Amino acid sequence: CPLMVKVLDAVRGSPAINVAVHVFRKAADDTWEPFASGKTSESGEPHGLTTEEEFVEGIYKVEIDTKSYWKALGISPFHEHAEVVFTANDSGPRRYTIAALLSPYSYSTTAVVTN
Amino acid sequence: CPLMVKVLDAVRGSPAINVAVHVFRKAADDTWEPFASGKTSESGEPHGLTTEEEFVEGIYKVEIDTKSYWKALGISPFHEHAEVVFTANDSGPRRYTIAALLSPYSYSTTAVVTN
Amino acid sequence: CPLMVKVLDAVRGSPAINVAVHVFRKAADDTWEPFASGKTSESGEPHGLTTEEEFVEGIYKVEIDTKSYWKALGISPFHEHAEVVFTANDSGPRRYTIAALLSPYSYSTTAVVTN
Amino acid sequence: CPLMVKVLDAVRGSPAINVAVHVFRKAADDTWEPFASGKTSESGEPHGLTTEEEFVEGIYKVEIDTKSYWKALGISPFHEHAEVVFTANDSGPRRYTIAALLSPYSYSTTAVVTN
Ligand SMILES: O=C(O)c1ccc2nc(-c3cc(Cl)cc(Cl)c3)oc2c1
Ligand SMILES: O=C(O)c1ccc2nc(-c3cc(Cl)cc(Cl)c3)oc2c1
Repeated sequence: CPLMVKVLDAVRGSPAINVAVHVFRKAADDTWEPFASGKTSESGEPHGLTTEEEFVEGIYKVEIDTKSYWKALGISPFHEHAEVVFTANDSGPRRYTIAALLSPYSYSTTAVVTN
Repeated sequence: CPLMVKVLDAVRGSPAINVAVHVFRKAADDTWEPFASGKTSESGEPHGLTTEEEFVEGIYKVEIDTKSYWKALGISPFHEHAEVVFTANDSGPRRYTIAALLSPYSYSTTAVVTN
Repeated sequence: CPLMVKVLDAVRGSPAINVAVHVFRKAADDTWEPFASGKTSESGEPHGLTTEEEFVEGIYKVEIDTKSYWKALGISPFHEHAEVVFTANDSGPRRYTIAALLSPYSYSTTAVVTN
Repeated sequence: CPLMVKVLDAVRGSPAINVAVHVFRKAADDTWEPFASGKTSESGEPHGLTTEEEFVEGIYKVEIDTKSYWKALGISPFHEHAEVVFTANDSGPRRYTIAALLSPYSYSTTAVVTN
């Protein structure tokens, strides 16, 4: 998978399961077009978001529906969602993992980009 | 100030200075309307974003221009910006401090809500 | 204050109040000597840890008692404490702000060094 | 592996490779006894730290030699190392992953505890 998303829960100390993940790509007219989506599994990942042929250079947005996740756990959250906006750049072979660590009033995100 | 933003640089160990901060508020037609903007000072904060009378209930987005910040420092970062989307003043007026900690391939955000 | 500590709670969206902070300084015999201690106030900071004259060059450890904090809130957390070990004043006197953001199964720490 | 350590680099956007990881267990006399150690691989993990028979309940310390890692990259770091101190508790089957995300002036750590 050229693009992987991993969601972790800082309160329970576990992968964040059943979280909706939406991916968008910026079109030529500067609007967000739905690209891929899924629900995280027991591993905190929504497996199989895209393919190497589809995941071309461009500007992408990964939206994680954190509010629904915290509401399901009964914890009052601050954010409506967590969004990660980045440019995908070909510079030799690349694999992107967008990882997010969630708390009710905070989130962290990092990118792990490997050859 | 009912809405404060503090931006920190995890590489240099300093406030992130001269960073552009843009705030939007969601309109009834579900579009994002410009609400306020500023530039961080030597303390990593843009002083005087809004007022008590203007900062009404709503869904707000704070966009911190991290890409321009890292580029000005000679680093090609991963993210286009650090975003923070939240509902404000839904249980009465509060003071919100949005803090962001920046690295070239990661960022964290947290909210401190007082009153 | 040459050494400031700010503790934030990522679950409640507030400063972490009544948290014990212990500071040690490494002695010539490679053992940790007690240096200062305090309790965070309503702003999440223990006011007046040390002075310019006492805060000499050395290797310091700031231990934040996160386990007692979470237990007092009814949470059984993962960590015993949040630690921060650093060399201070090696390139002349500086002001250090050690910030920690806490969750039951995670914590982050950052330093802001000024002067 | 009942105990796994994963180290990520927030500056390069990759696993932190060739990082020394030291694990200690608190003995009955309240001193830190070396338990296991290794160097992170290309995946950011020092594979095979312990076994299920050896990894009993107790207080453990995971020390990550961050300073040597940043010095090898030529970046001035703040911390002498990153330390994670926690209690291992049997409450049905458990597998512990200690993850750390590194920056020169900041580190984050989380625990992912699975059945
Ligand atoms: O020194 C102050 O006044 C001050 C204020 C707000 C602050 N927010 C942080 C913070 C944010 C994140 Cl997302 C992660 C971590 Cl470790 C720290 O540090 C602050 C310090
Ligand atoms: O054990 C694994 O496979 C695995 C993978 C990706 C991971 N990303 C993290 C992580 C992310 C953020 Cl944004 C902050 C922190 Cl403290 C940690 O931990 C991971 C563990």
